[PDB]
Amino acid sequence: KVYDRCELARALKASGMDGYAGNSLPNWVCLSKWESSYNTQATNRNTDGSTDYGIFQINSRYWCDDGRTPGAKNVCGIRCSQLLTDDLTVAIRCAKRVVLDPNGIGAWVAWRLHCQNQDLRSYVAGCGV
Ligand SMILES: CC(=O)N[C@H]1[C@H](O[C@H]2C[C@@H](C(=O)NCCS(=O)(=O)O)N[C@@H]2CO)O[C@H](CO)[C@@H](OS(=O)(=O)O)[C@@H]1O
Repeated sequence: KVYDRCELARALKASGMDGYAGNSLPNWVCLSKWESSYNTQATNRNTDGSTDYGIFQINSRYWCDDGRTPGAKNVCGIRCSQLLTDDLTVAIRCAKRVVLDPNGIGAWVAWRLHCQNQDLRSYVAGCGV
């Protein structure tokens, strides 16, 4: 599904992402925007054999199993295909596990590049959340 920015802002706020491990909502909307353009079916293969999956572009080397990644760990305990559904439940549960690591939200390249140190007001503007 391709989410509308406010539509996504409301689903994330409903699922407890606002303030999760100290990451305010706008951080989460900004990274989804730059990482997948809000598309849950986004896939991106990497030079190394892994693939990025979903709205948060979660990587198959460490978090999910796609059956074709060399030395994969599957920390979230899921098939990567579950990260591609219109229903964000599993993606959110795994994004939540990813930010508990020491690198926090800096695990996301697109957050580091387009959101870190920015004015993210605009990503939740007009959502009434
Ligand atoms: C969310 C998540 O899975 N984050 C992980 C991040 O995943 C990236 C790769 C990038 C990708 O686009 N890489 C480009 C490489 S290539 O295409 O040039 O091959 N798109 C994904 C999201 O930003 O990869 C790591 C290792 O570099 C991990 O850090 S870590 O140190 O925990 O493991 C983080 O776990």
